[PDB]
Amino acid sequence: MRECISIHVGQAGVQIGNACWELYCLEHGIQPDGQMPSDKTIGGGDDSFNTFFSETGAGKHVPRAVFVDLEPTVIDEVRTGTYRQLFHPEQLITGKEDAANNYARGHYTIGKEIIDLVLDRIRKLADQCTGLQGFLVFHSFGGGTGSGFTSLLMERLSVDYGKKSKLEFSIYPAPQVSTAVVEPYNSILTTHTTLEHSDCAFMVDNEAIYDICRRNLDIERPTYTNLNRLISQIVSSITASLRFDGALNVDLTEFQTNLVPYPRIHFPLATYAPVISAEKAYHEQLSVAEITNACFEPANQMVKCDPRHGKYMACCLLYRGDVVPKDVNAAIATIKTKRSIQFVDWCPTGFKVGINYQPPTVVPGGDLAKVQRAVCMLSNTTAIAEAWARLDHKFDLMYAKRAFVHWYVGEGMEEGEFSEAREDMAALEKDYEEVGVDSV
Amino acid sequence: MREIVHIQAGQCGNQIGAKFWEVISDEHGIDPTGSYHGDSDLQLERINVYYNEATGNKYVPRAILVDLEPGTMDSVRSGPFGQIFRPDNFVFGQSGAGNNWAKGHYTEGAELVDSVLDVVRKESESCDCLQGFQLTHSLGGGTGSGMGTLLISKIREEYPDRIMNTFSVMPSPKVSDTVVEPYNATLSVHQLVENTDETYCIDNEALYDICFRTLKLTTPTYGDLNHLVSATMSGVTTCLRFPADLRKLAVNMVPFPRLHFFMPGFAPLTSRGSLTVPELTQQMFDSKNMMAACDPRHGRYLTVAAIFRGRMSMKEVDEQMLNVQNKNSSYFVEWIPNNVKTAVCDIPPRGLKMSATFIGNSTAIQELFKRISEQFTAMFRRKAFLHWYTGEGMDEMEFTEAESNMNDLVSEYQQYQDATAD
Amino acid sequence: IQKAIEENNNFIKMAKEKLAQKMESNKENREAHLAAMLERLQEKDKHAEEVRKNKELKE
Ligand SMILES: Nc1nc2c(ncn2[C@@H]2O[C@H](COP(=O)(O)OP(=O)(O)OP(=O)(O)O)[C@@H](O)[C@H]2O)c(=O)[nH]1
Ligand SMILES: Nc1nc2c(ncn2[C@@H]2O[C@H](COP(=O)(O)OP(=O)(O)O)[C@@H](O)[C@H]2O)c(=O)[nH]1
Ligand SMILES: COC(=O)Nc1nc2ccc(C(=O)c3ccccc3)cc2[nH]1
Ligand SMILES: [Ca+2]
Ligand SMILES: [Cl-]
Ligand SMILES: [Mg+2]
Ligand SMILES: [Mg+2]
Repeated sequence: MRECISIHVGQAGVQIGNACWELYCLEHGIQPDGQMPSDKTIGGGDDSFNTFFSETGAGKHVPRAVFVDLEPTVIDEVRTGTYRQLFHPEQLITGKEDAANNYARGHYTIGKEIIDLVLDRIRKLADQCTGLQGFLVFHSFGGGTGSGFTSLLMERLSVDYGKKSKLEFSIYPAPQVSTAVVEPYNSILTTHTTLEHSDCAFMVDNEAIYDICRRNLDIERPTYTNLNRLISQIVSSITASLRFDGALNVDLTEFQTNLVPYPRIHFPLATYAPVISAEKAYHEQLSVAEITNACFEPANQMVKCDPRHGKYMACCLLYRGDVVPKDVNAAIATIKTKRSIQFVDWCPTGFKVGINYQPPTVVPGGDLAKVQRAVCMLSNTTAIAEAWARLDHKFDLMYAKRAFVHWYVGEGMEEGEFSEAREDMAALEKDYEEVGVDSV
Repeated sequence: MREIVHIQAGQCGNQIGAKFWEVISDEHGIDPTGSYHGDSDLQLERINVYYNEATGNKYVPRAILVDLEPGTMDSVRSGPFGQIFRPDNFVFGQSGAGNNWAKGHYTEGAELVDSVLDVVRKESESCDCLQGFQLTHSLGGGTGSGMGTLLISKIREEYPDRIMNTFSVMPSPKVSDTVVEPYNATLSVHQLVENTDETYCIDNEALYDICFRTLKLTTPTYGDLNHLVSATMSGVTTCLRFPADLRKLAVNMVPFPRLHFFMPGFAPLTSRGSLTVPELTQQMFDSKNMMAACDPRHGRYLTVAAIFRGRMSMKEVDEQMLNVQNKNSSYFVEWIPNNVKTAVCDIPPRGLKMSATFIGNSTAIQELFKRISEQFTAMFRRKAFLHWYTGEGMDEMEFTEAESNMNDLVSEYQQYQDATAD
Repeated sequence: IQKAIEENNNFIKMAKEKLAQKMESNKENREAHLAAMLERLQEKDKHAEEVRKNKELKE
């Protein structure tokens, strides 16, 4: 009951998915072969971890997940990796020619050749569900598959599953770890076409994750492996409420009620702490007050922006580990006296708190230190519009000269889709300003 | 998985083509018999891109050797690695082109083009997923320039959704005394502007100047010029051969379909008489290290790709690439954000611990086309040597069309050089 | 509740149609782009016949 299906699209979506499911398995005691000794109900069950894992008669715990990429090299590493026995072969779907960082090829030319098979494989996952809650879609903004095929999939999922909830984990492009120049185009195109079909989207700025890995984990030149292990921890904090249960546990859907005041304003700002190396965590216990204070340090945000220059519409705190309300309330009271936390005048100012007692895990050989307690803040702030502004401005610079547009037109798109998508973004930026204005 | 089909046409095309296969065969651990005897599995991971796995686990270049004379191709079969090439992939005639573009594009080459396509189809149909084609040729000759551009136009008819790349050798008075080379080059550029996705401008003027001024060779040979071409082609194809496809790479380098002519660069370039990451970066942005006789500081960069090879600090590479950009910001167009991208491959070339290969889409390339146009108009306004071409059936208009199309290419490069963000 | 069913069905309908129109408009545009490319290449082939014919006459 309350199953969630994860869909990982393109390289970034697939590789981040690999990190998430590895971490999930460790948190739940699932082995690389899908066996879970602690699970005494074989072949089924209604436990909390069954929201993300199905069970076969042979005791294998199978992710409720589909991996999709338009070329095979990234998913092949799953087919032959350590957790290869975790997935049935039909959960891993590949073409042979990718979208070449072209939204048009991912949404049209190449994507239309595989979209039917993908939906068929998702249906088979849905049919195993007794009360499907929704989908979690992982993808980059910048890739041609992550952008173009994701939009196509989201549009098709609205048709096949009505308004069943669809959440995104979206990788916002950063030049430090990208070798593509047309990513601003793909980002605006996919954001425009997906905006109506997504109920809530957590953007992850690769530059923010890049900086956190360098500053807090002392990694000289972070790789995707480094970024993804950190991203998996935030994703885990966000989905922990669905996979574990407890008296103080608050369901993610209940947080969403507070985070989305209007359908289009559905982009929460995530902030995670503590990110600390083993060398610094040694003889170092970070308290509830210390990790909570870290949530309001902008350097720990998942998206580069300044919330001090915006207004809050919601503040949620998702704790996990050794945390009790008494200390949370004390920490919050302290922060309210020392921080620039301004709410819009039409929204209450209380912070919404959930606690999952299961402590966080770390993957062996990683750089993150294992801690007794962590926290993910989910805030709805107008400051996240700064991320749209930076991306829209790069879009405008290239589109004024029509740079690279021929690649998209050559695959069937029209200039009208570019201007139509950019106008939708301009209205979104406008929407974020309007919500921050004081009432009459 | 992602196969490339290589073609080499004419004397030059076959010469540098053979050198290319010599160099990459060595890098992948393939001997002149086609057998693998390397020492790392990274050499075989993407060997399918350029080689077919044959019976007996021998690797055969996916290469097609073309010429209207058997002379050069006979040397290939006799030279080193002459036996790895598939014998049926030799498509030669006896007529010859006489350094006449018309003979290669229209007369002698048209009679042979069908037999060349027969080999292209048999190679292509054996590909799990064909990326596209790369052609090696010169633009001053007759076969490589005339029949090469014809092969491109006819391959595009059967494979219109595949990338077409060329390594085109531009003519220079410093290397060949033949007089009609500006005609053959201008007629070829007219074709390449329309039917290729990427063209590396391998400028003989720049190759000679490097061998003479830098490498200190009083009398550079074609072998000396080709050692530069071999090292360049190895560099630009490194990311394809060792662990993105031709299309993704063209997407990030070609902002406008006609402006797909690249300035190649390489570092280090040192003589036999007598290296840091900062020095590598500084050198590859120096005009002296460009394989095209153009000064990048006389124009602006639309896009740049740079690949470093060898064991080095990625952090230091990141710092120095940001360093050279900020100190040369004026030479990078503002309206294409983040237009300089960098890649690293742990496997260095032969005989070097570290190297860097530079791929620049610079408006300064107009200097190269301006030079060809000047030589062209200096002969066409007199109508000199035109009977070689009208004799094959061409009309003066086709010379006037090719001329004004290249002059348009120049003015198009100048347009975006002068464009600003605000 | 009827209004809720009608709004959800109308959202599903308009999305299905919006997509069907986008995918057909894109098919036509891509097919036209490739047809124009080849038509230019056939025109060159015809021009090559004229060149080879113009040679024959001179003989
Ligand atoms: N955080 C993170 N970002 C990634 C990862 N892989 C790729 N990206 C980012 O995603 C963008 C490129 O998109 P990709 O996902 O690689 O491309 P794709 O979705 O496979 O689409 P195509 O390859 O063009 O068909 C760049 O901005 C990368 O920095 C990853 O593993 N982790
Ligand atoms: N770098 C280099 N240039 C060459 C070579 N052979 C010919 N060229 C150049 O190519 C032009 C002559 O074209 P060529 O290929 O010989 O005519 P083709 O055999 O009919 O294609 C001249 O401008 C030469 O400078 C070579 O081996 N190396
Ligand atoms: C046979 O013809 C080709 O090889 N075509 C071709 N186009 C290319 C464009 C870029 C690169 C790179 O090395 C690179 C370096 C840094 C960032 C991104 C890419 C390599 C290419 N090869
Ligand atoms: Ca069970
Ligand atoms: Cl598959
Ligand atoms: Mg990809
Ligand atoms: Mg010759």
